[PDB]
Amino acid sequence: KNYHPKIRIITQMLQYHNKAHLLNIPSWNWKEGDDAICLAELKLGFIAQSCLAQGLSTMLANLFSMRSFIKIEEDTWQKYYLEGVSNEMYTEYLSSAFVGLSFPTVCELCFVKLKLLMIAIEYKSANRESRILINPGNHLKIQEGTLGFFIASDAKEVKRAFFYCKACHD
Amino acid sequence: FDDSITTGVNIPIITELVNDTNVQFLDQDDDDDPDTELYLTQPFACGTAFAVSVLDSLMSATYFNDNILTLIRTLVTGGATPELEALIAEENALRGGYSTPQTLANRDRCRVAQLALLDGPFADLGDGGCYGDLFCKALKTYNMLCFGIYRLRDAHLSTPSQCTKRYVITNPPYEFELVPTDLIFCL
Amino acid sequence: VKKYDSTGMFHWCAPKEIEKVILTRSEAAMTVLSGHVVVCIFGDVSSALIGLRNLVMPLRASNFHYHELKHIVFVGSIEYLKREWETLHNFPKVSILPGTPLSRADLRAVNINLCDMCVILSANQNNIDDTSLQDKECILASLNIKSMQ
Repeated sequence: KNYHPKIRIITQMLQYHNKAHLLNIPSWNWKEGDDAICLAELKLGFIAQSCLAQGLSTMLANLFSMRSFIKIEEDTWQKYYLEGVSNEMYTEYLSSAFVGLSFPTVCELCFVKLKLLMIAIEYKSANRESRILINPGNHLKIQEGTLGFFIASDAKEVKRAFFYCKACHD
Repeated sequence: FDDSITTGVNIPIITELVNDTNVQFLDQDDDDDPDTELYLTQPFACGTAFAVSVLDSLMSATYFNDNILTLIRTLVTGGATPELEALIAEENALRGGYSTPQTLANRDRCRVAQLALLDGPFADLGDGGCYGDLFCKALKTYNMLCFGIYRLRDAHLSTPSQCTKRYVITNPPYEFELVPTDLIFCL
Repeated sequence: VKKYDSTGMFHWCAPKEIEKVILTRSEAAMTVLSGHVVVCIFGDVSSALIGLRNLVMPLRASNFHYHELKHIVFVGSIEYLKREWETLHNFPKVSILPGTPLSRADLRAVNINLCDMCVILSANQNNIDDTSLQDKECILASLNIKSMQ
């Protein structure tokens, strides 16, 4: 960051207590892409979620890997599994048609119509303080400019949320 | 164990592994030569063996989409706002407050748990109903996302046994007939 | 009674045993420290002595008055400073705070915003692994203090 203080960097850490030192560098802006990956926070977090619902250590660890979609035919516990190993988290901006709708109406309109599962939104409370909200209830409505966190098998199908309107796509 | 094995093998455990070839040794039902890679094995597919090396693919996935490491950080640490991560960085461990009614709005964002299709108002759909009916009615009535089934290994009629090993399937379609032995990943 | 170290060239006191000068994070908060010196020692029980006799002694010269002498606070491991204290115990106005000089709790407990100098010393093993990766604990401590508010 001395040599070029605009570059995006991505760092693996080994402890959690000393990824606070990366805040002290003045060029380090995590809002621009400088995200450090802690390994003792995510390993002991995926295990701590499996104490709540067993399987989330491999529910999540298949959602960020480009898995080789081979097709098994005769087997039964591996055929149902490998159809669920090609699903990945993609982001796409919501279209203008969703504005004003509540969150549970949107996920219904994404899964019934688009055949996309939508897990979370990015609520613009502030442009410098934008929280990320997994599955809110009826308290929220979709703003123009909330980012849609999807789960899909293809990068093509996730673009169809930006093209949802009540004229021809519906 | 006493009856007053109870589960014995069916105690649910999870194991971190330093290596990845050692995933063969956790179960006695494996068919795994030492090049069947780590996502295909049974102890990883059932969710009982979390090696660290499946997080080496995360920084390739973080580079292509920036909001990918921030979606699994929250979901997983629970809280972990940077306003809270700074306060842990300041002096010590956590510090207590006196529960003002806006910090009590920080509660009840999302619980993460799984529940069964053996009782409740879902068993009428959880015996023969399509999964796409189950997902729509949970948001419509109870407002929770059904994002995965924790399928038992021998739900297919394969000489019914006491194998309680359940594997994980992620986001099944509007189709995909249920079995009453299933468990549902909800929020 | 009289403490001016018979040469007549530095300052002197009674030989303090080490427990009298130890502070904690709550004790040094009540101690008003201003215009003082915070020395950050990165040490170990096994690392070599840097000889803090040579640091305190020019700051205890007889050329200054006892109401002027700057209070010295060492921030480091006590397992290092148990070794050092035999060479320091006749000097006035010296406190030791246990704790690493990377926790900001220990740097706020000594009120580092009011100090006259924050000396950061690498008392550790030197030439451990590389050339440039030697003083990495001294760079992170200086980046730590320049980022506090």
